[PDB]
Amino acid sequence: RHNLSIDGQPLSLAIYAEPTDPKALLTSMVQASQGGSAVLPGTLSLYRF
Amino acid sequence: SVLVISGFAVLGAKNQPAGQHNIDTLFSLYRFHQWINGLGNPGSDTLDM
Repeated sequence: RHNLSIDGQPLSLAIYAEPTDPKALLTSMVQASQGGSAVLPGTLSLYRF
Repeated sequence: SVLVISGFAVLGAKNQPAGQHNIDTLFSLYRFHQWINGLGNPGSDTLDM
């Protein structure tokens, strides 16, 4: 009834659908907004330019 | 830079106050970092948005 031979050996070859390959993992540079310095009013020196 | 300036609201937290340091928030940080890396070159733009 279970499709075996007289000895119990199976009569139908099975299948399992081999796992799908390796996987690629990558890294990336990340950038963010950056500001600059400010300028203040200047002092008046005692010396010439 | 983005996470700290935003008060860690970008990362978020489930039912907890954001910005806490523990194994759960570190785990969330690790998974968020993996997502950013996988985005590729537009990763910086996606983070900005």
